[PDB]
Amino acid sequence: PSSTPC
Amino acid sequence: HMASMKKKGSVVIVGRINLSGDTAYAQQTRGEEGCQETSQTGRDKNQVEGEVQIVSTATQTFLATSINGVLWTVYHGAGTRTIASPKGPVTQMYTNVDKDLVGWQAPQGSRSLTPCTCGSSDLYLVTRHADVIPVRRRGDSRGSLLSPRPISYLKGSAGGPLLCPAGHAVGIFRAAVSTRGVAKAVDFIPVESLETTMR
Ligand SMILES: [Zn+2]
Repeated sequence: PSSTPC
Repeated sequence: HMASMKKKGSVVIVGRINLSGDTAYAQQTRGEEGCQETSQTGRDKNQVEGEVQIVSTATQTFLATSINGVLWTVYHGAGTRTIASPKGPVTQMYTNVDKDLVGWQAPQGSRSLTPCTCGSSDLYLVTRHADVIPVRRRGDSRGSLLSPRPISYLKGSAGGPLLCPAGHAVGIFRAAVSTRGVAKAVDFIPVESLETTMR
């Protein structure tokens, strides 16, 4: 992981 | 309930990332009070310039990039909102939640980037603070940062461009890929996906 909309 | 139902405001252009010269830098063109007013009316008489705009809603500030006469940004920032313009609110021309993509007709005064046809993998990401970060393309929608950064560094850059060495648009930045707060990669919307949307 992981992911995060910016 | 109906009489008091509120409307979401328009997205408002509040600045730009100036790429016109030797040095990339952020310029602010509207402060918070003017932004709040303009979001309400949808009427923005400011002159637009450049390829990369800094845009705001009531809750977020992010980027939007002109490519082929469309001002593109992320759905997760803009939702289905109109954008403020000299003539009043302008409705989205494209909306695609699955792609995390929205577009409006490019404002008069803006300049558009051209979609990349180079088919090459050495790229550059422009951030909301006007940093130009090298990114090696790792797939259709991903690239790795040559130098990792904390995710805070990329917050608010969604909607900005990834560029080829010749300065064509390769994609629109969507989201950081992070581990324990550190971004080593970036997810983006490839320009070919925008081109399909357009045609
Ligand atoms: Zn190119």
